[PDB]
Amino acid sequence: KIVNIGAVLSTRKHEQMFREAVNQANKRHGSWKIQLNATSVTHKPNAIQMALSVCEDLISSQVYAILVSHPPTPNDHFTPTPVSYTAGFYRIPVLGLTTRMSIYSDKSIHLSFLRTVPPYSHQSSVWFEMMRVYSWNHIILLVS
Amino acid sequence: SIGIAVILVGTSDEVAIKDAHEKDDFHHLSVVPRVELVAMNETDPKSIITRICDLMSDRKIQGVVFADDTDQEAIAQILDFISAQTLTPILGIHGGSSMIMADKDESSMFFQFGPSIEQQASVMLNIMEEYDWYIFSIVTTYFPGYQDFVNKIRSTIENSFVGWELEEVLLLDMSLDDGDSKIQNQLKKLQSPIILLYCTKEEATYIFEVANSVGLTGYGYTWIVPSLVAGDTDTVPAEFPTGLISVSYDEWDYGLPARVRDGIAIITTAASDMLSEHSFIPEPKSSCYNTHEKRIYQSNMLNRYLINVTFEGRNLSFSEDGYQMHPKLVIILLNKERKWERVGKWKDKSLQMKYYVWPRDDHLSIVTLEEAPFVIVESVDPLSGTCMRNT
Amino acid sequence: ILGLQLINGKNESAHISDAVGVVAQAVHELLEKENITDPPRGCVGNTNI
Repeated sequence: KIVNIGAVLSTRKHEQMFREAVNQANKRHGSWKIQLNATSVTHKPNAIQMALSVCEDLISSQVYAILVSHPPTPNDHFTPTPVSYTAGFYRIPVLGLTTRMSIYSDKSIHLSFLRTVPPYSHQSSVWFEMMRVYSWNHIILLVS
Repeated sequence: SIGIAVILVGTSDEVAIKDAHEKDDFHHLSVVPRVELVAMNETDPKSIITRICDLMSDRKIQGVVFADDTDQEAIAQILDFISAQTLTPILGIHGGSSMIMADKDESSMFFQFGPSIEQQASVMLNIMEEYDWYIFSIVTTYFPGYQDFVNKIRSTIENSFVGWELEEVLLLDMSLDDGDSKIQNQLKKLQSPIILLYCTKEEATYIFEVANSVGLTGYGYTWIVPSLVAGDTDTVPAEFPTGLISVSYDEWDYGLPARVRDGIAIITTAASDMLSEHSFIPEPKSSCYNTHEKRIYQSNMLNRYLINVTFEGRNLSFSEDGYQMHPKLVIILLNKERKWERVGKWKDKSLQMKYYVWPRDDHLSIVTLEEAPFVIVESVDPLSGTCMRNT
Repeated sequence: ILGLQLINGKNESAHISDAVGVVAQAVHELLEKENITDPPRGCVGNTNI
């Protein structure tokens, strides 16, 4: 049967290779009745445009995996919040791509979440490996 | 002016409710209460996103009262996005909108019916003293809202003149499969006669199964559950043991038309204070299109002027968490059969138990007398509630 | 000022290529048990979990 995978990306010109990218992996999987097909929707930087294009297109496509991209603005976090909101009650599996914030990391809400990129919060653990070797026994702290 | 449209979903009789809407004696201020009656089914999210935003754009609608009658686990947060999107005041009355929420956005203003999470820690602590229930334990797992609740209970223990009995804290994992061998052994470590649990009936059906498997509920074990565990009195999976005692929001003593009329009253009386001093009302865009760029007129005044709201002489202040913090709680005990029956009530931060001794050898009786050097009787100290430690 | 960076965190082409690859074999592992039912069509009809 035809298998569709959800995706949330903008710049359909860039998404053209994504149709081919999944096509390259289409012949790789050993499934006999599952055939992955690209199913992506335009990322509109506003919640109103997506207020009428969720149930009609996304869920109706029987998509099992969802990919969420980032907005063109480097400093923004309002793009991936509704995608995980509509895929949590139906519990549709999702897979993040540009996961830089820590909103979906407390496990209180939207438990089904995958991060292919560590958020900003993970930089503290790897920070040990520099302070301890480079002396600096006594350290001050500043935070916003 | 202002206008409020009610959103009634479920099985009820809106004919009687609609009569009380146009019966307010509001001659003090020109509220001009616009009344609209909506009653339909919106279980699927598809209809919600296509009908809700059209209602608020009818004529400058700035008030919504919404209720259900079911126990769905996803009812409340479907409107959290709308509250996050638009500053329209939306209040949850019944149904799935009677839940406690862990974290809310600063722009997602919302009011929910039900006591706060920390308020559930101030009800069972007052009743465990009366019936000599001085020993307790806590079992729970990874849940959205357990981290803050466990901090409050242990905070009140230290600042007291009387010791308290605690027998470990259990946080057994439930997400991992094949956990039967990892729960029965840990359940054996629990030996306190009174054990408190914090779970959810949908996922706690396995909790009673393993608990009743080892059978540590024979004669001296009594289970206390919060409001959300029971969910509904009628909904009984026939798994609880005989004699379960619970505390939950009152529904028998608080009828349907009383709560719905309070929601419209709270919003309407909130705008009266704003016009009392500033004599102005913000006028944002009344449309569900490009609301992000049309939110210039911030409604911060309404959020900061809600604490001084009273109805019928009773304070109903709402904090930033959207809770009244002084609701009516009912002490309700499951009967011999699978029937939930009220026993006590909570009011004026006081407890009025109908009985004195919990219903029924290791529990004997003694009779003593006052003697000079052997048995000394002294009165109870009022500062600590109880009398004194070591007596 | 001492800066830092994490490699392979900005190549969106590499992330999606690995994302489909890891789930392609996970699909093979998925079809090995019972109670494997397709999600209901649409969202209006679906009311349960």
